[PDB]
Amino acid sequence: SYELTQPPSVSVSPGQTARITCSGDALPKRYAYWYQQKSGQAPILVIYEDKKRPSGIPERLSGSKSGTVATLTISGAQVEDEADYYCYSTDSSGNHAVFGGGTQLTVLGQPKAAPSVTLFPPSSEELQANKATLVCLISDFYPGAVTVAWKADSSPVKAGVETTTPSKQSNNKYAASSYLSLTPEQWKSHKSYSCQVTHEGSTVEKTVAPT
Amino acid sequence: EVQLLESGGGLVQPGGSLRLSCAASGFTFSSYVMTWARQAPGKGLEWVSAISGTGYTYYADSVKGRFTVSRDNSKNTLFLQMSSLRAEDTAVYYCAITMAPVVWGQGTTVTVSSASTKGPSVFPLAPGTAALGCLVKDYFPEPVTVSWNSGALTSGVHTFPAVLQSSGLYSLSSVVTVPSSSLGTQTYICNVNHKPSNTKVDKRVEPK
Amino acid sequence: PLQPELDSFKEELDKYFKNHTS
Repeated sequence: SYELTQPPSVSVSPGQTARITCSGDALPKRYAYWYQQKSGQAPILVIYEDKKRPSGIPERLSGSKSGTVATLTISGAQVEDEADYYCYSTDSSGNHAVFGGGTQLTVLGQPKAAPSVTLFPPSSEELQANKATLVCLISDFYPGAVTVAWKADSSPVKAGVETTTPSKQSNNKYAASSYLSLTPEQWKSHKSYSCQVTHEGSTVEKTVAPT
Repeated sequence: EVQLLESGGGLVQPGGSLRLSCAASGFTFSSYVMTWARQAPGKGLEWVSAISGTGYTYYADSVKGRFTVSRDNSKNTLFLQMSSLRAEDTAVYYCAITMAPVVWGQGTTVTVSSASTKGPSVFPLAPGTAALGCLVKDYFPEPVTVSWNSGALTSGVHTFPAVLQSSGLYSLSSVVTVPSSSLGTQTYICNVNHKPSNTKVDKRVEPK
Repeated sequence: PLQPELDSFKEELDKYFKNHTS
């Protein structure tokens, strides 16, 4: 199958120019098209026919093509430009279209943002059903890497933890959640449980207790 | 106003069939190629199929012989008949205008799996500010919708991406930050909709 | 007979932008 090759990742300083390439053997005879997809959104067409800009797309975005390489250029980069960019074209036969693998654009220089952490104990309705879940919610942090540790009183919890991978929010920060499964008896028989979230060396701890 | 309204997605067992539909308005539908594309969870965009106004049809190699694209110009509707479905066909499916998608539908989710749908169990997460929430536990497949107070409460709402449990079921949580003074004066209800199981439940969240 | 190429419909995009916004 005909394929278009894009770098998986490009980074750019604020105010500088990002260049995202897309290579394919049929590009010298086939138009390139470019799409922007922000997290949790449908894609938007940003360039068509190598270089044409739909009305409303910023003038900072331009497209060009030379030989087997199409390039999307984003000048004066802003944090709002963070997104996945996909090129799109047709094969030598002209009977199939294809997207490139996508390029994630990172805008450098964004400040550290510490997570906001909320911990909930099991609900009475869940405990009545012989189950117990503790819910640790971690939001608005940057960069997108945290570690989560659970404690029973002060002792490390080694089983029952499921933690999501950080996901980019619409505001370019990250969110994650961690769930601790316990028996009702484990919940009742400890003085407290804590969720401890470490980010950029800083540890935040939230604690809940049976009541 | 150009509108593309998609329907027909859902959970289907491997080897099953599904018919996606895309009802168009706001443009002269018969004048344009219409395109299907898809995006698997966490993966890139993929071109699926295209059909010209007069009915010429084009297909990705990954779906040729299994999918049939069609259209009804008199009803401004585009179809994708999917057969011999495989796990790798799981994706959000988009319709779009012209051979280079210019205006995209909002998508319809197709899940190909042998596991039966499981509706969620919804648990209240009791509370200058305070946080309260709802735990939407043990459901399959994605996605699920959470609103608060029938959509009237949007400030302070954060609904988190789901965790995929080792059981193969999903769970997610939605939390709302509210003024702490409102805990005794205001009622908070989370509204959960899990479409594959036709689950629509409201759960009141009261201070403990 | 053979179908024309998918690319033979490319100019519809320009037509679209004649009549509609992005």
